[PDB]
Amino acid sequence: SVKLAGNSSLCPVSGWAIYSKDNSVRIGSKGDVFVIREPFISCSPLECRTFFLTQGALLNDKHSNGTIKDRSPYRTLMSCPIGEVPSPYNSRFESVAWSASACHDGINWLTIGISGPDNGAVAVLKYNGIITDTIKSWRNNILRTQESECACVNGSCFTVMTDGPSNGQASYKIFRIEKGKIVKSVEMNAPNYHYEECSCYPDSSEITCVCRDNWHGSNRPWVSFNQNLEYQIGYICSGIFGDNPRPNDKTGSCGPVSSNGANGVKGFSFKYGNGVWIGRTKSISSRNGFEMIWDPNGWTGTDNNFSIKQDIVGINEWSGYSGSFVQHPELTGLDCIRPCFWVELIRGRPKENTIWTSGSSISFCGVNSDTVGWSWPDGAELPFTID
Amino acid sequence: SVKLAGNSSLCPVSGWAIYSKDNSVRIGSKGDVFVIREPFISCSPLECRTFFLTQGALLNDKHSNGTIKDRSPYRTLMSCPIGEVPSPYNSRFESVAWSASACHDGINWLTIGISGPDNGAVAVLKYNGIITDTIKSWRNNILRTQESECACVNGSCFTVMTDGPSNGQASYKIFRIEKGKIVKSVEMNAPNYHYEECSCYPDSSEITCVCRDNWHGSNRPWVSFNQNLEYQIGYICSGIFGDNPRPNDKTGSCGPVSSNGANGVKGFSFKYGNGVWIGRTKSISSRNGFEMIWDPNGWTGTDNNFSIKQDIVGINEWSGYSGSFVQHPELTGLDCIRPCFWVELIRGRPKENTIWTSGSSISFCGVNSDTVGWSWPDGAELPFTID
Amino acid sequence: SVKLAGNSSLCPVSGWAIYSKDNSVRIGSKGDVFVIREPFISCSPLECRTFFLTQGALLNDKHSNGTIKDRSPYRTLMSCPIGEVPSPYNSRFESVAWSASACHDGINWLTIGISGPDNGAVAVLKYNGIITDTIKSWRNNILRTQESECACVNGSCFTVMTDGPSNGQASYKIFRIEKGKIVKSVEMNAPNYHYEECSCYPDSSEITCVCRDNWHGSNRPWVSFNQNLEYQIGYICSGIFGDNPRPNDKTGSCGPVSSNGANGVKGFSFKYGNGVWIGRTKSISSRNGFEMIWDPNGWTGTDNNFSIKQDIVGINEWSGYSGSFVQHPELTGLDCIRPCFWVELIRGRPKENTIWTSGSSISFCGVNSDTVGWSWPDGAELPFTID
Amino acid sequence: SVKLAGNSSLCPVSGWAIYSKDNSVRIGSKGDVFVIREPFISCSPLECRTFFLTQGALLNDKHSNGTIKDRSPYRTLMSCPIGEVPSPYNSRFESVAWSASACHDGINWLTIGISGPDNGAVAVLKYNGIITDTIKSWRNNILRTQESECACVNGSCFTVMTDGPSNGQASYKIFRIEKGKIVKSVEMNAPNYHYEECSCYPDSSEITCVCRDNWHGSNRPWVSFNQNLEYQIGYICSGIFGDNPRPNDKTGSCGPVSSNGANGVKGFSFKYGNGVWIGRTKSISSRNGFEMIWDPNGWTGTDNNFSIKQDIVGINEWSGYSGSFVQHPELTGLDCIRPCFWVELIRGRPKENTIWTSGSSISFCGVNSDTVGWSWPDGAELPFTID
Ligand SMILES: *[C@@H]1O[C@H](CO)[C@@H](O[C@@H]2O[C@H](CO)[C@@H](O[C@@H]3O[C@H](CO)[C@@H](O)[C@H](O[C@H]4O[C@H](CO)[C@@H](O)[C@H](O)[C@@H]4O)[C@@H]3O)[C@H](O)[C@H]2NC(C)=O)[C@H](O)[C@H]1NC(C)=O
Ligand SMILES: *[C@@H]1O[C@H](CO)[C@@H](O[C@@H]2O[C@H](CO)[C@@H](O[C@@H]3O[C@H](CO)[C@@H](O)[C@H](O[C@H]4O[C@H](CO)[C@@H](O)[C@H](O)[C@@H]4O)[C@@H]3O)[C@H](O)[C@H]2NC(C)=O)[C@H](O)[C@H]1NC(C)=O
Ligand SMILES: CCC(CC)O[C@@H]1C=C(C(=O)O)C[C@H](N)[C@H]1NC(C)=O
Ligand SMILES: CCC(CC)O[C@@H]1C=C(C(=O)O)C[C@H](N)[C@H]1NC(C)=O
Ligand SMILES: CCC(CC)O[C@@H]1C=C(C(=O)O)C[C@H](N)[C@H]1NC(C)=O
Ligand SMILES: CCC(CC)O[C@@H]1C=C(C(=O)O)C[C@H](N)[C@H]1NC(C)=O
Ligand SMILES: *[C@@H]1O[C@H](CO)[C@@H](O)[C@H](O)[C@H]1NC(C)=O
Ligand SMILES: *[C@@H]1O[C@H](CO)[C@@H](O)[C@H](O)[C@H]1NC(C)=O
Ligand SMILES: *[C@@H]1O[C@H](CO)[C@@H](O)[C@H](O)[C@H]1NC(C)=O
Ligand SMILES: *[C@@H]1O[C@H](CO)[C@@H](O)[C@H](O)[C@H]1NC(C)=O
Ligand SMILES: *[C@@H]1O[C@H](CO)[C@@H](O)[C@H](O)[C@H]1NC(C)=O
Ligand SMILES: *[C@@H]1O[C@H](CO)[C@@H](O)[C@H](O)[C@H]1NC(C)=O
Ligand SMILES: *[C@@H]1O[C@H](CO)[C@@H](O)[C@H](O)[C@H]1NC(C)=O
Ligand SMILES: *[C@@H]1O[C@H](CO)[C@@H](O)[C@H](O)[C@H]1NC(C)=O
Ligand SMILES: [Ca+2]
Ligand SMILES: [Ca+2]
Ligand SMILES: [Ca+2]
Ligand SMILES: [Ca+2]
Ligand SMILES: [Ca+2]
Ligand SMILES: [Ca+2]
Ligand SMILES: [Ca+2]
Ligand SMILES: [Ca+2]
Ligand SMILES: [Ca+2]
Repeated sequence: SVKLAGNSSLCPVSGWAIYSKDNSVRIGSKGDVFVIREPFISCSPLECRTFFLTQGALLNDKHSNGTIKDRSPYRTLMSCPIGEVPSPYNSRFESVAWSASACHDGINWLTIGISGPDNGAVAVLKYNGIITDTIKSWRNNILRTQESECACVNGSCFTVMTDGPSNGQASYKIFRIEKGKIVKSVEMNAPNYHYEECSCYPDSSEITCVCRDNWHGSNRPWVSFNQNLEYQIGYICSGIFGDNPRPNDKTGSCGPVSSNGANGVKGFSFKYGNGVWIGRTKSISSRNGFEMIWDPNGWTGTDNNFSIKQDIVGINEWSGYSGSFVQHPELTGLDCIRPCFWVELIRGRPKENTIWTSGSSISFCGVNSDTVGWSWPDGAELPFTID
Repeated sequence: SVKLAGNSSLCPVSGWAIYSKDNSVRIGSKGDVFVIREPFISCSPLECRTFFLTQGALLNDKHSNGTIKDRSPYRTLMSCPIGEVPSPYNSRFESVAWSASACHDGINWLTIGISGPDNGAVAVLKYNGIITDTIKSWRNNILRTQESECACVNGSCFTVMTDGPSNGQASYKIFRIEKGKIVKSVEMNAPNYHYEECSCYPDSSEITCVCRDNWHGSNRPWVSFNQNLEYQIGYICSGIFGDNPRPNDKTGSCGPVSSNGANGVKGFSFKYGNGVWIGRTKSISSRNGFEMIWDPNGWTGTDNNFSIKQDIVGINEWSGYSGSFVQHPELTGLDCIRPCFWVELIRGRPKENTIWTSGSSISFCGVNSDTVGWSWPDGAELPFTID
Repeated sequence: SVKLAGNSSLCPVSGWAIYSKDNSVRIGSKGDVFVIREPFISCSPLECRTFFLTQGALLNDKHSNGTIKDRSPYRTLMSCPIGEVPSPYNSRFESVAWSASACHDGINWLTIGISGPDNGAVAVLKYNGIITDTIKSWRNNILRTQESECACVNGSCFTVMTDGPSNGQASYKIFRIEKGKIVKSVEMNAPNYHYEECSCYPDSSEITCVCRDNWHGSNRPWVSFNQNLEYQIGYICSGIFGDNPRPNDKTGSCGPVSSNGANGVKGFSFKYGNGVWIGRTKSISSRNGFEMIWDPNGWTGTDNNFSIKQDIVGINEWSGYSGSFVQHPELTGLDCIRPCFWVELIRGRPKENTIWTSGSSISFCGVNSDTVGWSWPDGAELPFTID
Repeated sequence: SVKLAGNSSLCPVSGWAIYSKDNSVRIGSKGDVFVIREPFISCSPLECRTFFLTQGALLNDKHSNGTIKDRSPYRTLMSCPIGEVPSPYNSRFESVAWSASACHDGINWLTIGISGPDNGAVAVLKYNGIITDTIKSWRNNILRTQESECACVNGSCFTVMTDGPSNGQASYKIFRIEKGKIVKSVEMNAPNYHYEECSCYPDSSEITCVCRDNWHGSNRPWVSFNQNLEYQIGYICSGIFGDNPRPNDKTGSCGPVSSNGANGVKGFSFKYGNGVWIGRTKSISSRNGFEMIWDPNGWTGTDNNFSIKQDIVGINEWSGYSGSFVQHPELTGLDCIRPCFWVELIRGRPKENTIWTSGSSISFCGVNSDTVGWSWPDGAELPFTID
């Protein structure tokens, strides 16, 4: 076993090839499948796994009642091989958690699981399944983290956590973790910024995170930093707004776009020079549809012009959270870090007449060969027998 | 790990010994078993696996509704150990696909999964579960492939794909793939020929494929080629017609036999000099029964005489697709490549009054010791509780 | 990996310690558990597994209907770790079979599975899951075998098969198998003897089998042989009759005991000099209860006196088949071959008012430390919801 | 593989971080989950496992009827990865048992499973799944053991067993076990003491056990011993009484506290010099709630003052058994033995109107970083559909 270098650049990509689809909700109609949300993908040098937050209950069972609720003592972080349904019969237990992150440094898995009360939550860090550290809420207001993979470079892994209001100024910290131990942290000096649920990836020995402004921005905030946690911050400038909800496309801003800025959804983007690959819902008002857009000057430019659009989920179909994940050369044999992404397909409450809320997933990887747009939706027929 | 040589000849065989039976549909009446079709077997130097195209749903669940449908965003290629039922709890995810192929080169698994719209489908190639290449539809008319194992020789794997009409002249291409990367391809110059769903096997460093003419041939077309993709084409001459539907046996043709030539079923045959082992349905008009026939001059001779017939499935029982698979000396310890075959036993629509369509499987391997004919049918009692 | 020596003697034992219990029928009431019969245990140098003949159906499902039937194309030999329920989710597929045997030579598993028509059945032999040989019925009357583990000595494995009437003189053959290949066989010259379902074990480089006389013997026939298949035959002389049905205990015979001699049940015994450990039902008329009896001169003596009796299953509880299995020094680290045994607990038809027949299992190993008698019955409550 | 040294001291700890939660009962409402009680955790140098005593039945099935019953022939010791639900599809079979213990010596698993009649029960010892020894009841009155992990030091493992009345003076023995073989035992000379269900852990090459006085003590008895079984005995002196039921906290005793002394619950404590970490229910009269208390002089001091209290389960929630388990440096890479604990959350009879009784589990590990109290209850809604 050797630790991931993380020193190569992102692979340039022209399109996205479908990588996985689990059909979790369809199968859970009869099969024993966990009620889950906040799924994400992360890979080791050997395999890729789907991580997810269970509700400690199964689909089509009475205990799925009220699962629109975000935090409870019953939620646990678990994982299974990519593309398989999250079942009690194929899932590895990771941590007790209602907010989480995970990543592999080349040697072992790091998992971060936050549980406990809203006014004093504690993140439990595990390395190879052994508790190695903890960090407790510093603002006493729902300590929370990525809900996607952390990023590793030369034996160090990095994540971002938030503590404070979800509708106003909060506090944001970056962490450097080695063998499950926090070796350094810094609080971001980001007045008037809002960071939630960051999607972080490694690129040329540094980390880039694209996050969610739940306070007053319909474009996405970003933070980038080196291994010493020296950071820069900003917002994606493109007039192709990335959050949901959001305004119709027009002239963007390199600061938070106030129009339709409140609320949001976890998302991601990949930076290539001044350009950006943007993943976003198709609807401006609800979590419906999904598309990938290549905007060659969208990181720093404010116009609403773009070069490529690829359909992922039809506008009449439910989507939800999305996040980045990468495949290192140690896994692929390539000379660059390959960008991939996943999409959570949320079914149930609040928009559908069920007693439960749960999601399935799809994932794609970036390639330079031919690709095609389509719609790969959840496909479940609601309501269920339980309702 | 070492590459399969694929340079020895096919083992001569006098009969077929039963190798596996999964009873998938019988078990799916209660258990959690995928709705599937287009199953096939492929082996590594260590194990044999059953691959299959799920419908992203389980038997006896409402989501099995309308699974007579061939192509959808929900279909996925998965695999499980041979003889086991295809379940969410024992199946490995391979690819998102409504048409597929797979094979092992001695080092890693190659999988090919085609998804996307009918007018621009994309084949995604994976090597050891990592995307290594893609190929997009070139005729914009349902890019499709074998639905059985590809064939590997000295580190190169080979497959055939079709694009264009299924009821007239189409386009057929042969591919050479190394470590999941397409290194060469050629379009077959085959006017008045039709190739669908090829069953390909290695033999003395070259590849032989026996396929399905869905246009105007009740005998089977074949294509053989060396590692450089230098090919030959023809039709099996035997008056023992191999396709379904077909006419009663009589004088055959070395070209397409037009009588009952439209439509068909995936099948296979093994060539031994001028002779051929033919696997076929027992019924000339429907997918019922199965039998193996040895015809000592059937590859090139047009008479309807044969030497050996072995019963596999009774004529009053449902059958379906069939395909070849081989076991290499690297797996068996033999000095030749052993021929085996599988049969898909289709239940449900359109011939049965259910809301669903699904199949189970049986498989056999060629031996020179004593064997016996019998009937090993699906055995499920329809309809089910869901209907 | 090294082949088992099989050259040491049986470990002397004073009693039997419970080793496993699967509770299959109890669990199958809700869980997905195969309908099975004819289970048996066999061990490798690393683990012990339960082999069994499925009916290609699950408990409490309609396809369990009529499973009193012995032979069908749907029956398959499968295996799982000892003590676990036989489920589609934890069972390895072995062979298509309605009669079977299996054993490990120290290097790989040998399995023997008989399927096909009653008038021409074929035994398929597999070594490490690869077909290595076949043997076809020679009397055209239900070729059949042990339904328990074969016996291995220095790289050779041995079994017994029967072909012919089950109610009169039949034909019995011994086989020597190396790496799945039959290298020698001999037909036993046994006029007026009847051998069915032999329980065979290795002891001092030779094989001893205790079997079932279904024709006209209420005591058990035996056959012993060396690696060259030079054999001796006889019947257990003890007045403690071992079969079921049988007469009340009295003066025995070294030939077949005609009284209540027709019919029978698979059983076993362990020979120690002139002494014998006898496992048998508690009832003389039905498959109820089970007990182990140490009879210090019972192999050759005809009296009905014994020294030790240990209860295994209460007389008011269902039992069924029983068989021997051994643990070699290569597995245990002992300087002798340890004797163990299993008992099949049959539930359902014909004695119970259900539509199905299925069994669970218990097993015990011989020790020289303290033990105790008790009753470890199936424990299921019949009928089931399916009936 | 190398033997665990067990020669380092316990890691000092300031609080407890949550390690696992299985949600077994919630999931068993639909999924196939064993009815269990008496769960416990034990680790090897590679992984941690949950052991448990099944009732040979699944939740929400009719065979769960009457599972308040403690001892039957159907109960089995099985294990699964920590945090996973105990299911037939993910559980390893260990032994037939209605009382049990297990631990890993660094090389292999030792399991101890007691079954048989109340008047002559037999403990079966297995090393790497092979029977290595047995010990039979010496008082003919329910031979019984820890219901938690045994303790290993330098290749020797240690446990405590009890035989005799559970409501008066009984007999208590300490055992030293090497490779599954009992090499030494001693009967504790403990007049007026009562020992049940000991929680034992290694510390500086010696063993410390904290147990349950079911006769006449509301504080917990303890026994400590070296590898030669030279022992000391006493009771925890703290006025913070550890058993359930118990009186309100007040002046304690270094002998058995008679007030509310009859009956009790399995529990644990960790000794640090004169101090003690006490785990106990929150209710003084029933198995409700759970908390960890640090009492700096509680081992030898009788006052009712303490320094730290951490909530684990709310007082309005069901708890049950609790036990210690440790993680050795060979597993963690630390320079000390890390203390952890588990809690059984019992649902059903006798306090709830169901036909069944079963439990789920949570576990925590000691750390010196920040922690938080909360409530992590079972969370199931009773009754179930079966009742
Ligand atoms: C998922 O959760 C939902 C929400 O809880 C749940 O729907 C609810 O079911 C309960 C129980 O049937 C309903 O509660 C009843 O409401 C009526 C008025 O509509 C009251 O009169 C009832 O109270 C009477 O009866 C009680 C019990 O005998 C007495 O204790 C009480 O004093 C009264 O006599 C009772 O409260 C509730 O109305 C619904 N809510 C909604 C929005 O439908 C649903 O059943 C859950 N689904 C599953 C599968 O668990
Ligand atoms: C397990 O198998 C058993 C045995 O087959 C099965 O019990 C049987 O169920 C069938 C179907 O209900 C019964 O068959 C009927 O018998 C009656 C006389 O009792 C006949 O009148 C019926 O025939 C009429 O209806 C048919 C269908 O419409 C017509 O085709 C026919 O011409 C007549 O009009 C019919 O044959 C049978 O009586 C029972 N047998 C016993 C012994 O109970 C059971 O249902 C199976 N269980 C499961 C779970 O599958
Ligand atoms: C508490 C702030 C946070 C970010 C805005 O809220 C989230 C919004 C979510 C959503 O918009 O779907 C669901 C989340 N599981 C949640 N996180 C937690 C810890 O509750
Ligand atoms: C589209 C042409 C093709 C070959 C004739 O049709 C097939 C016939 C099939 C059939 O005759 O059963 C079902 C197939 N799954 C299918 N392949 C795809 C891709 O839909
Ligand atoms: C056919 C002869 C044979 C031995 C008497 O009958 C058996 C009796 C059995 C029994 O007495 O329970 C059930 C068996 N599964 C069976 N074997 C086969 C192959 O059918
Ligand atoms: C027989 C004495 C013993 C300890 C007091 O009783 C126990 C109390 C238990 C309890 O208080 O919950 C349940 C146990 N499973 C049990 N142990 C056995 C073996 O039946
Ligand atoms: C990337 O990391 C590897 C491994 O340490 C190193 O050998 C290599 O020089 C680095 N590549 C570049 C371009 O710096
Ligand atoms: C087949 O390939 C093997 C491995 O390269 C080689 O050793 C052998 O000579 C070849 N056999 C023939 C007949 O060419
Ligand atoms: C099957 O599909 C048809 C067409 O939509 C629908 O009417 C019917 O309700 C479906 N059946 C089930 C059981 O869902
Ligand atoms: C097999 O492939 C290797 C690598 O390309 C090549 O060197 C060798 O000649 C090939 N063997 C044969 C028999 O063609
Ligand atoms: C048993 O077999 C072993 C392994 O071959 C051999 O070394 C040994 O001598 C044999 N033991 C006896 C008692 O013959
Ligand atoms: C503990 O045991 C290890 C392994 O034998 C040994 O190296 C070490 O010296 C011991 N530690 C102490 C403090 O005795
Ligand atoms: C539970 O056991 C009692 C006593 O035998 C019995 O009356 C009742 O029917 C059982 N309940 C179920 C659901 O089996
Ligand atoms: C550990 O056990 C070994 C083998 O018995 C022994 O030689 C050694 O002295 C022991 N170590 C300690 C620290 O006692
Ligand atoms: Ca926003
Ligand atoms: Ca732009
Ligand atoms: Ca089920
Ligand atoms: Ca045709
Ligand atoms: Ca011919
Ligand atoms: Ca008889
Ligand atoms: Ca005698
Ligand atoms: Ca007490
Ligand atoms: Ca104190």
